[PDB]
Amino acid sequence: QIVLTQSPATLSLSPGERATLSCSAGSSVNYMHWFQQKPGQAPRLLIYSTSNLASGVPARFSGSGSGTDYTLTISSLEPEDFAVYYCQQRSSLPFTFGQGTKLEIKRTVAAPSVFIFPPSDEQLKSGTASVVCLLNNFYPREAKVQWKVDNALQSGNSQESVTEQDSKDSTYSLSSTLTLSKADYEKHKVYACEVTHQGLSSPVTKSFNRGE
Amino acid sequence: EVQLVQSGAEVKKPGASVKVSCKASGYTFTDYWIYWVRQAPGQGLEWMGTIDTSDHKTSYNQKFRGRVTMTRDTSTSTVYMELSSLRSEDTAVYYCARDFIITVNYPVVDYWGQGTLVTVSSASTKGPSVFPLAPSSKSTSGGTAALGCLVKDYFPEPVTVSWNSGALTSGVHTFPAVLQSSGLYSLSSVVTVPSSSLGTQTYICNVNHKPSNTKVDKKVEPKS
Repeated sequence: QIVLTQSPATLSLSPGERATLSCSAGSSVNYMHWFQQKPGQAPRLLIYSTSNLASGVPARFSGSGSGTDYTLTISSLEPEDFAVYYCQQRSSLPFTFGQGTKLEIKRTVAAPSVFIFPPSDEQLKSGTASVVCLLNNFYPREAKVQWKVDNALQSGNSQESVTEQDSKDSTYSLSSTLTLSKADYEKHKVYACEVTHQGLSSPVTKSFNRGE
Repeated sequence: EVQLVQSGAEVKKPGASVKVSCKASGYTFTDYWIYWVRQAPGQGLEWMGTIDTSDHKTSYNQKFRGRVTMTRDTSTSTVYMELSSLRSEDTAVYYCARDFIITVNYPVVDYWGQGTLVTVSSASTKGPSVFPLAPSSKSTSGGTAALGCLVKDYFPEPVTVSWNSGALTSGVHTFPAVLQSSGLYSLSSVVTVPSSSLGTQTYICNVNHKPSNTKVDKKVEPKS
């Protein structure tokens, strides 16, 4: 029931730079542990009791702090250091974790490549229509995808999925899927996805007319 | 070599129980407590409790309200975590970990199991439908186009997707599955190709959903 608040939520840095990660406890604790986690892997202990390095952890990792305020510092970042980091207290039961800081790779701004896909005739036969808007290989992660159907803004009937940051070009890719019944789909003409992103001087709109 | 090896993925209905094993080897089993942590998809870490492997003492996170029971078998060097009266929000990867004592003469050596996925759902096993994400017929002498396949309405995870039997890999993005309101999963896999050869190059997405023994190869090409 001790709440651990980590900051920042996301930290964007290049290899060779120095990362500073913060963990604030809601009430005082005697020490803080730190764990690293990469996608698809178990957490791994890095620092225990505030400043001690677990076996095999390289010296560029160091921890400090006292009371309610703790810090993990990672100097001269290596590509293998980009990951999610969690602090954990074990001074009061139940043991609790912070919500995590994502340390991601900063790179130059990369505009998305945007595509729209109408539903297939095969799917339509089954009674549903999925419309997909694809944003390929963009940086930074922040991106707005807005669906319009005959100029009506769509809300609540789309789902987004995003890849992990690419290990080779450090970009993200995103899919947004708008799902309609066939009945609703055949009642409208213009299907449009509008994408807002830092790499786009103005938003990019991809659209199609049903049955054209 | 120290190893913590967990049992395989589980799929359960709400109200059932699950019992996950954590098999330890390569060190003195009774010298370390074992603890458990879970992680719901896309979420953070939650501590569940810990067990003393020597005398069976335990402590749990009281948020689980007596639904978690940890046990141990010294004859087999195995710790078990049972979670009862399952609910859909218990869907998570469950990890066992070897505990550590911070006052030791040497650096802590940290060890974790590989994790066990537990899916809690009333849904039944179902193979996916595979639909084309067709590229625009619009072509240019040196431009590119995206195409893909939509792998829709399957349960449980996972599905695998490759392109051209694994020959096409660069620029493929296979997105994380989303759980739909229906309780079924959906995902897309896409690839970027030259627009000039869309009529003569074949692009096939190879979909495999082992839980339903469903294998589908889908050709994707411009419409009309």
